[PDB]
Amino acid sequence: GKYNLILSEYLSFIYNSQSAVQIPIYYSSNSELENRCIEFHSKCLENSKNGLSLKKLFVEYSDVIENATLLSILSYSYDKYNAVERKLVKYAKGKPLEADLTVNELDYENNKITSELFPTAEEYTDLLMDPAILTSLSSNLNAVMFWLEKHENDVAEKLKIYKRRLDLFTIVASTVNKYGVPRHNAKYRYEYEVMKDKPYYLVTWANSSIEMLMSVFSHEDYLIARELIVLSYSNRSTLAKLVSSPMSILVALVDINGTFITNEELELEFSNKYVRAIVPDQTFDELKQMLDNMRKAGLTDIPKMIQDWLVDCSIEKFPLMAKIYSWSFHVGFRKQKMLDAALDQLKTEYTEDVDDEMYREYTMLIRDEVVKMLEEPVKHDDHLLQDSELAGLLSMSSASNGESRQLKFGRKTIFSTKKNMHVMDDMANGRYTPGIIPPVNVDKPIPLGRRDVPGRRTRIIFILPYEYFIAQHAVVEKMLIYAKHTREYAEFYSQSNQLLSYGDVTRFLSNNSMVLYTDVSQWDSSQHNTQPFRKGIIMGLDMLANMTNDARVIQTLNLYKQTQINLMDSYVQIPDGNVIKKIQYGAVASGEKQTKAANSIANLALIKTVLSRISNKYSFATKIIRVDGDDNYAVLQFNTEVTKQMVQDVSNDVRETYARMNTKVKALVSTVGIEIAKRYIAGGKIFFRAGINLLNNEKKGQSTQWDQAAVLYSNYIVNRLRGFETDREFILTKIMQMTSVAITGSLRLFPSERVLTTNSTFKVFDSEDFIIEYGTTDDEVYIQRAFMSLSSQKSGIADEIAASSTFKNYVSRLSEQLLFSKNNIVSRGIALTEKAKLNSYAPISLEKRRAQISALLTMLQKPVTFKSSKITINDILRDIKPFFTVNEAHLPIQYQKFMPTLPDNVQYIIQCIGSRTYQIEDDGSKSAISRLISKYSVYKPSIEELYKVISLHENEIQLYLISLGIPKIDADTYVGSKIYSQDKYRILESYVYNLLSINYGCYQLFDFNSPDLEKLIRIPFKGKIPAVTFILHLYAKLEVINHAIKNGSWISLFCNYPKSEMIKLWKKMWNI
Amino acid sequence: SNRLGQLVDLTRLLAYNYETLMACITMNMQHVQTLTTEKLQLTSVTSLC
Amino acid sequence: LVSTEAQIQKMSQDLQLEALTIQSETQFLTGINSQAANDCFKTLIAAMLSQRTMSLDFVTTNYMSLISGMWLLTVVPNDMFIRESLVACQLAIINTIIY
Amino acid sequence: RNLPSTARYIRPNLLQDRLNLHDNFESLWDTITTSNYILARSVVPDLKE
Amino acid sequence: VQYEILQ
RNA sequence: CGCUCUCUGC
RNA sequence: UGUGGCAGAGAGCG
Repeated sequence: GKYNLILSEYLSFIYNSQSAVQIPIYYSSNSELENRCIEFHSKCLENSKNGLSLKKLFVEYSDVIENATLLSILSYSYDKYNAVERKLVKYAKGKPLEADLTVNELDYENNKITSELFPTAEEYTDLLMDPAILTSLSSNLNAVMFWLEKHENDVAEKLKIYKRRLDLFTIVASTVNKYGVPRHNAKYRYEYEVMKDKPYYLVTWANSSIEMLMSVFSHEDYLIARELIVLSYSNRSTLAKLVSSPMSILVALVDINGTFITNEELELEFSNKYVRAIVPDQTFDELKQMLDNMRKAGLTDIPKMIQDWLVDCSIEKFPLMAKIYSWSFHVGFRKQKMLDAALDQLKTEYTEDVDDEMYREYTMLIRDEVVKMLEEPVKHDDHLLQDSELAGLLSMSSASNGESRQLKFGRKTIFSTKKNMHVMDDMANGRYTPGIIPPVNVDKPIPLGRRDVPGRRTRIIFILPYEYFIAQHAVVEKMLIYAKHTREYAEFYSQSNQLLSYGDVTRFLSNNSMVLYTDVSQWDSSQHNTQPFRKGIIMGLDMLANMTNDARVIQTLNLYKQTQINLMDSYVQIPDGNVIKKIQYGAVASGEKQTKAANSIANLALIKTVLSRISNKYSFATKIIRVDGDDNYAVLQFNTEVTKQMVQDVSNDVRETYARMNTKVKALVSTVGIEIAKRYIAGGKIFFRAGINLLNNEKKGQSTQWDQAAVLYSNYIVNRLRGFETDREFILTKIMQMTSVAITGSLRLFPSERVLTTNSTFKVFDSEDFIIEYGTTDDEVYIQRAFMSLSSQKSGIADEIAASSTFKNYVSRLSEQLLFSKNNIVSRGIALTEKAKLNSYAPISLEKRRAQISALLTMLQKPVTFKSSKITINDILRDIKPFFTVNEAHLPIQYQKFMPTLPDNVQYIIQCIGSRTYQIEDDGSKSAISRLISKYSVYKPSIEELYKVISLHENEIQLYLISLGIPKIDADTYVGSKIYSQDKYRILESYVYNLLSINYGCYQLFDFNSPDLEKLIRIPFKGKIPAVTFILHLYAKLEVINHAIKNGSWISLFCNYPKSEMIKLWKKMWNI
Repeated sequence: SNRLGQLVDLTRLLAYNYETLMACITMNMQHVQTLTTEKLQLTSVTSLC
Repeated sequence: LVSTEAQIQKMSQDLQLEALTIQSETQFLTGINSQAANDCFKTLIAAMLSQRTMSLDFVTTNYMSLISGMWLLTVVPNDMFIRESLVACQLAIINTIIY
Repeated sequence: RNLPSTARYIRPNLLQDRLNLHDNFESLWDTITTSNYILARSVVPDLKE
Repeated sequence: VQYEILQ
């Protein structure tokens, strides 16, 4: 309830004119007050529409000011062009900045003038520095200047923040004012004709610098920001890659004193174990060279902080490192060219000096792993291998990007890259031919996509046809669904938390063992991911083919095999001007159904093969190896105690034993820590990388101005929890500026906190961070009922595509691969399901969402609507709340910190109740009926459809099950058992279980099975209504936790809930 | 147990080369427990056997 | 020498390290390779010729290492091995295999 | 390693409590007992499985 | 229409 | 279970 | 009407 005051001050500051007028609009769920709001509205518009002073009425209608709820504020203000400079000249009295063109290796990666690199606009491209966000730099500057203006009279630590950010913003505004501000077009692009006389990389530098200086709260933050902002203006290729590299060594220097553990059964369990840090001597010399590069690039204060920290190697000063490790990735992306980014990967050194003893074992281990994965389904003759074709055609992801193509649906032309639409096209013209796999050769090389991420290389993406997916689908699904019952993969270690993705950095650590951890992200072009990998899988397929007798399965397996045959020789379309290059690349990357598990397999075989060579010089027992695609760590335990020389020699042996296979590596051995791209542990404490650029994006999505405010707030929340903290007021300023909409050149509307923070399809943020909010009042109920009525909208483009011939044909062809006695129950169902993935096509989503926003605006302008009773969640919570009773409590501190970078209130909760004892309610459609259909088919009929289908007679249900391949005897047994009344109740239990509101970012981490939280929740037991008592206890926990987060103190609760309200609520439970 | 003849062969070969290299020695080969000591990983012996 | 992958096949599949599981096991046939057989072949001969006392260093869980060590102790004498490691190997053999 | 007779080593003084701090020095014995408890917590195994 | 080649 | 977003290995 | 993906998990819509 504070946002709106900052909104008012922002409006007053930005416009400032006599002509700038401000027009509230209100609402109330109470008839009389609502009609008085209507009145107020009318009279205000009239008075505005009559050149009368508006300031007189504002006293008379005090009632609206006290009890009504705000929606929005309108604004009539004229063009007033160029006001940014007219404000900004004062905050720019320092000296501007000069680039240094002789820093980056390439020529165009320097921050030189555009015209020196792009004389013609026809060859200009903003894609090498595109912020890719529908908000301007001028917007960012306006926000910064307003913040600076309002914080112009404070005298505290706040003033030290203001002086620091003022000096930084002076450096920035000095750099911009040297030339001026670029002006956005309607699309938020920056054309050639504005950037012609300015540096090419000024905008990204500006945005990133704003993001950094808005995240300054201390002196060391100021040092970091001044030392990165002045070098990120020139260096754009060797900065985040440089400073983020030493961290991998630093983790091997932090003594553990107190630890968190994880079980095989995936539960945290703290340990007071102490572990030293047996670091060798030569890695310090490496680290010094890295700091020498750091100083040689032009960094002075931040080497000083890393060198004076090593005098003590304490863990209390250590979050600084983590802080630094996050300050590197908030400088922007290194959006270089498709060509040179591919050539970062497409440099190869293949040699006739490697072993053969290694590759043969490698091939065999891959073979064996494949057989372990595939023994059960290949043998027991599973439907999904038999019906692999249909399985892949249902699971066609509708963003999949195979080969842009000119289509026509009746009377249109479409340039879709989506493979579902391509399949719809190819079914009609007789070209659908999944058994005949296309080649990938000179006659048909592959396109590319570009994956950028700061501090690392630009990675590449294959863009394949749609036959390869269909071939790979069934086998890879059985592989995943097997190996998540098994070690060595992220599918087994993943839900949200600690006790997961790693969960065994910290069992097998002491002064007996070590751990070798290794980044393997460059190992895609390597000589060990070519021929042996493919031939190993091919051999395994031969074994598995001889391990079955049915013929569709042999066909599917032979097609997967032939896919690996064709992918063994693979060329790559890349244009360059007029001519087209195609390069020999017979190796592995993503853009495939297979890449994750197969890379994990190959790395597993590789590390298992390497690890049988250290045994020639050491005695150890391998306790654990873990592989998640392109990373790997192995722990190993010894017959004796560890030394510095053994770690060093082991590292050299690892490096040279990879060198024997012509494989580059930075071998890293340690005792307490690891480092990988996204996270790391030091001293038995998990930190994380907070490298999510807010004001600069990777690529250009398809969302609106609106939703980008929500993504930016989500990234803010994440980065804040991770450690990187930005000023929340700035984020709110951006949200209002991005939800602002131009109805004309001079009319502009601004919504309020009570529209953006309400649970709907229009939610953007929350009134109190780290807490979703619900509604006990009339008013949230009112607007939620209103907005739920409006979420359901239409798309004429979708309507005409779904009314064409190819869509009908597609449903029919899907159908005819199965039985032919259901025509109005599933064909409509499959069409309704395909509709859920036609919306991926951007113009459909844009039509629907622009229509949705227009429907919103035609009740933001004029008064509001009651929406006719359509029930939602807050209706229920409104009835649950008035039988609670609070009392002040006092919990002690008995739980350990193991995520230091969190805010102190969240940590205080962790420091008073426990971290996660994880639970499960359903691992997907478990109840009675989908685990039969998923055994005889793959089809996934929606629970709406089942809730209807069970309500029908038992005859056409019997027909429907027989139509899905099932025999008659099991249907007869199902009807005789009388389970349909049970699966009504199980399905409605599953409907209440669909409430996903346990995992938003702060509820993600808290343990609700705690005894300390539970003794506060004194709700007596009634019985025979499990859903209600479940949700009541859950909701009471959420009340306690949210009060704790927002206020720190604790409370107890009590709900002597009447039986009458249990029953009155029971019918609204299992609806909506 | 099923590497029987192979280990017979190994033992004869090993002993043969030992005696034929013993013959090319001139200093008395005397038995002492030295200060430091060569390590021997039995996995290497399993690799040999 | 014998191709390694054959021995890996029959050892791994008949011993069946994978299906024990009663640990956080992560078992695997640690070193069976070439460029260790000849390492041993040099080590043994050179130590017996030089009268260089050599020690043993193992992990008792890998009982195959001890099954090969018993061959070693059979053919190679016992006064060549330092008494502590020899005794340890014999004691692991007795407490694990024989009794 | 075999260690020679040229070598030496110093023995600690492991003479038992001459003071009887478990007889009415309760403030010190509380700290001592707490210290040994927390040390023992760092070496008791975690229930790994 | 035009292409380039590498091996 | 169908789609957008968050990052994740790519 | 000019186009940047595979799978893991967490939210928001059916």
